[PDB]
Amino acid sequence: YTISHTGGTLGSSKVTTAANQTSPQRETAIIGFECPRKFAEIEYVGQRDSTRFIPRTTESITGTAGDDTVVSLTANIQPVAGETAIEDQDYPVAVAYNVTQGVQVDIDAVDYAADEVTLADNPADGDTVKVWPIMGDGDVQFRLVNQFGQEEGRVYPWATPLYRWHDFPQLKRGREINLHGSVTWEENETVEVLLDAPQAITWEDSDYPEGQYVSTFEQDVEITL
Amino acid sequence: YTISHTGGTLGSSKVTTAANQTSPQRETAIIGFECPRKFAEIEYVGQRDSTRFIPRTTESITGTAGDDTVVSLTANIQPVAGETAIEDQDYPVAVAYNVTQGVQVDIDAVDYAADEVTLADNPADGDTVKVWPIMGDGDVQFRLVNQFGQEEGRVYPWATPLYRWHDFPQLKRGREINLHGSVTWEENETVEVLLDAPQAITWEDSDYPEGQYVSTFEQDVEITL
Amino acid sequence: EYTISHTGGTLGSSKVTTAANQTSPQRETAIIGFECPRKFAEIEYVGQRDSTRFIPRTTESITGTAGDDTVVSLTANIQPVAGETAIEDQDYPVAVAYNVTQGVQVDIDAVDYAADEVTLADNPADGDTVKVWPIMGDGDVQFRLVNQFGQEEGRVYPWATPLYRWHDFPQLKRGREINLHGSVTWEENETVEVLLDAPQAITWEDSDYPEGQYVSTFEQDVEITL
Amino acid sequence: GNIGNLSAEKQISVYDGQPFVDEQDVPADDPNTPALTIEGPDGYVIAVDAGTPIAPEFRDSNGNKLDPSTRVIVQKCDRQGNPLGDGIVFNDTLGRFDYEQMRTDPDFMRKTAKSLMIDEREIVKVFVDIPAGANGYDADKSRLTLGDDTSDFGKAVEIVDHDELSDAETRAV
Amino acid sequence: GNIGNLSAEKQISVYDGQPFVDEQDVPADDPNTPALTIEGPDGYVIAVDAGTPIAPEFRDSNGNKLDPSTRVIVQKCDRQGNPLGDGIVFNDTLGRFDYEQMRTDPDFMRKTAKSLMIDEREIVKVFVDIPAGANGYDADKSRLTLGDDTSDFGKAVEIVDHDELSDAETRAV
Amino acid sequence: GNIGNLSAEKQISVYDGQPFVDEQDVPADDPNTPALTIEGPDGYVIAVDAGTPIAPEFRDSNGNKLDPSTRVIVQKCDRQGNPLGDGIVFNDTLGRFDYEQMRTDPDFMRKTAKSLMIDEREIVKVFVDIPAGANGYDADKSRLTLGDDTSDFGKAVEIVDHDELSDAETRAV
Repeated sequence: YTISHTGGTLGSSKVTTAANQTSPQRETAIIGFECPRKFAEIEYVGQRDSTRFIPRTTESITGTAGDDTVVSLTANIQPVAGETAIEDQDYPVAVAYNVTQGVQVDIDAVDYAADEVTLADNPADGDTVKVWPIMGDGDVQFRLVNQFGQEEGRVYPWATPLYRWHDFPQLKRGREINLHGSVTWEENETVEVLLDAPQAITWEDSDYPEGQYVSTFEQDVEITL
Repeated sequence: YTISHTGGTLGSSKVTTAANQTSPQRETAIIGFECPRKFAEIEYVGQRDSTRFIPRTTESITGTAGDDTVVSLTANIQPVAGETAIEDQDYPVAVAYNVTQGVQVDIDAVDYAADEVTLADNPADGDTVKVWPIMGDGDVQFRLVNQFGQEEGRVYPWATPLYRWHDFPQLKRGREINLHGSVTWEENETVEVLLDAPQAITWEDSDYPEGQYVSTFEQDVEITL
Repeated sequence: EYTISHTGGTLGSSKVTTAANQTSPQRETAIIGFECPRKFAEIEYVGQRDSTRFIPRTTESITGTAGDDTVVSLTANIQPVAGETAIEDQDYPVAVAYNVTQGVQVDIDAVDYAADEVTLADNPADGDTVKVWPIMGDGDVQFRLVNQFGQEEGRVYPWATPLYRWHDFPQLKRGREINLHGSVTWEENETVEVLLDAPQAITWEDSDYPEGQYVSTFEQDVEITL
Repeated sequence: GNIGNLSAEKQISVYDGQPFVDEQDVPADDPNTPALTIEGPDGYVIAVDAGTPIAPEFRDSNGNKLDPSTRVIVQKCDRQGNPLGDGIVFNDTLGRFDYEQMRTDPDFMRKTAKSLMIDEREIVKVFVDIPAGANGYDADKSRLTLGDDTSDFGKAVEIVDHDELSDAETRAV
Repeated sequence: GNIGNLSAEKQISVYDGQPFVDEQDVPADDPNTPALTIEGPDGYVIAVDAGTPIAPEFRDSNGNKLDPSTRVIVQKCDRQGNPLGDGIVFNDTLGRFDYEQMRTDPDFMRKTAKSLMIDEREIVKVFVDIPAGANGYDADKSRLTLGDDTSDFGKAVEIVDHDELSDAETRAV
Repeated sequence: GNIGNLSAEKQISVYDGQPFVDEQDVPADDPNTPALTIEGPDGYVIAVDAGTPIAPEFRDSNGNKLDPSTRVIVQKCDRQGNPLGDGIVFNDTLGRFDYEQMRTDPDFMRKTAKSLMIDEREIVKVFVDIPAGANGYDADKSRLTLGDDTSDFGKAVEIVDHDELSDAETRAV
């Protein structure tokens, strides 16, 4: 006797784990989904139940004369759903915020190739601005952990690239992501979502304007009770 | 042992001849695909083999004060793919070029009704500008000729309108073009694309920015070795 | 005998139908009466294939004074045209504006749907006069039958239908176009009426409209014998 | 130098630029006058069915569109050019079209209703019921296709020459 | 002068303005307060077959959309209106709902996963779990459209008055 | 805390970043360069059915898409790097590709023609036939996605380890 649910950034309980990786090119555990006492079991079926991932990183710049262009963001950028115009995407490629004025900034233009952008707000000298663009390169996959602290194993050991999550219109049916493999939980067990990449994903940065979370991870699943 | 391939603007040989028409509305002959010695013969299969066509013409103006706007180009202009905003179109409706400044112009907007447009910058009194929009009205078909210079026939003796070539998203299956009929080439034979229309479709304006060619033709084909 | 599809509407087959407005105090009342003519014999409705289009609009009227680029919440919960916001991408204008003093059309700049406000380009004069026709928002309609006495005989899907769905859907797209519900028969001199309830004025016959002749338009399809 | 054999039913697209359908500029309240006169081409039979599209690119003299609310009807007529009461295939309006993309996607198309079959003299007439506000109909800049012969979507116009049993049966009008 | 005999299963869709559904302005992070409360109509039965769409067009008081990471839940409750734990028809987020066309393209629609059945008194509640930072919920500037009764896509909501054996099996709760 | 075992038949996708493929810079006048070298894994085996999607996101150093007069071919070779000639899967131009949505809409997906199989050593190569002008080719600012393992649309590439009789017959080149 089962129904469906979503596991997510917050999800059915505040016992999940939300951390960030390292810059040395060595994978870490971004997220930890631990089961509660409430439910007997959680089950995920690749090819059946969708998954969504909006990753996003953090950068910073200092203000000075002519500082309307933003440099290479250390990030292999792509457009969203293959579409470039920020005003016509399912979600922004990137956003930024002046701290000295304490507001959001709109973006004017892009160079996907050079990984650079162009803004309207020429800041002052000594100014401070922060940017949250989507994450580029990255290899992700799932992992299981028992109630002890042990790696039982991965799932379908072929890590998908990060950028495919950006590449498609994730909301539209048929194009949504359905990874592979299968997996089952239990009460004190903890699945983890793991990632390897150069750049530091972030969350819960207060200065972000369009929500209390820069970036999200969601997953449809089936549940016993 | 045949294969699917493509003929077109250049196709697979520098024998093809592309030629402007006249202003008197004669059923003129434009684009002559000469069969080479390389192959046994060429096959065309309407209802099967997709076909692509981007026509484009030439107009000009001498500017002065307040001349941000360009009048009707003697051309029934049409949107592209159900869109009017330039950046979203599969191709530009039109482009123009300041010859005195010797540069491209970006466009403000369109009046499809009076066939007018308006630009971003104003030209100078004494300045000259040229424009290249896609062609409007007129009808076209295909003709067959041998190596003896006598007409070897016509292809499904009913022309297609010019505008439907624009109106569809050329590449999408289901929306792509597929004329009706069949034909087989032989060695030094030739097939000519014919047109009638008011205005001079043209090619290879030296001052045109986007490449060597303003207008293009492609046609899927089969080759019996 | 033969049967075919026909279309009724604003004008339709016969010039005996009647359009009239509701009460400004909210009331479900007779609006758009389709009466049968003797050109035909009988009429049939088959909803879910019997498609229908409705454009509403209304009227607001304000005056010139310095510093006015913005026009207010018009007592009308405006929505975007089927999800699209800026007019240039819209199927039809969310609103249209006219300077009656200059006797011309106006360009609209931008919108704020929350406070139901808009903003223009040509700042008007002082003491001037300006008309605006925006689309209607709230309101709800339904169908009904009446005999050749004025006596009711039964309703037609006795259920209101909101107004804003006619905006929320891109009316002209097959599969997405509007098909109401019902299936009803007429005789020679029976009438079948749409009713409405909404606060503001169901504007027809705005002769000041520069674009057409019916600011608010109505069409439906039905089945017919002969 | 082969072309291949062509069977009877030629698939084409009817439109204004062909020598068997004629246009005519129109008033704004003269519906009985015809927008179009669509004649038997004098040697063939023509068939068009339900699901057949139109591209009524009806602009005014300036290029600005005609009135939306104008009703648009198609009818069969006799060899004199008068309707038959029946012989109807289409009944809808201009503003039901979208000049930007009315012919591009199938989902923005309007199409006919019934089967229909035209002899060498039979006539179709398209009629147009406009109210006073509109700026008539300007056929020159305007234009119309009745069908398509380029897509796997939609349908086309079937043109047949003369064959014995088919003609003998189809003349059972 | 006939009406046509009609199935009492009336196919409609549902919204906030109707006089059996009440709204409630929500603070920041009260996921146990119901934003909306759907009370039965006191005389009919509602049925929602599985595979049924939603359009919860939610914004704030200033009119901007809420956070995409919001969780949105539909749940049946008891006759008192307390959650049953089980009996959910929906559980997903707002980011999964492109407001522009969430009710337009079937290729974008979000559908139900369960059947449902509401009597004259049974209650549904729409709960919203939000972080702290958000600008609440202004029902005066937001709404809901459950189902479709207009298009040849999606599905609708069945409403019925009382028929004998249907009621006999309906009281098998 | 079970996981669910699998068969050998791994349904996956292919692209540049994986460690059995190498991209290479390509000037603009050579249809004979190994653009991509796709080498076997040395102990596992790949299979591709015909009708398999491709997404060849090729641009230049300045990010612009190249001249669609350019042709592209994918082709099998021997265990050394010598093309077999036969066994071709693809030959077309970039003009048939729409980078904005080429890997999303099935109505834009250019697919394979003939099936293919790669043993522990068999090589696939890509070849690009280009005119003189269009600014060469940079693979660092370009990529490719071969096959699709996420949608119901398209298909995925099959991989296996060594199972006996399957390998015995996979040696049936």
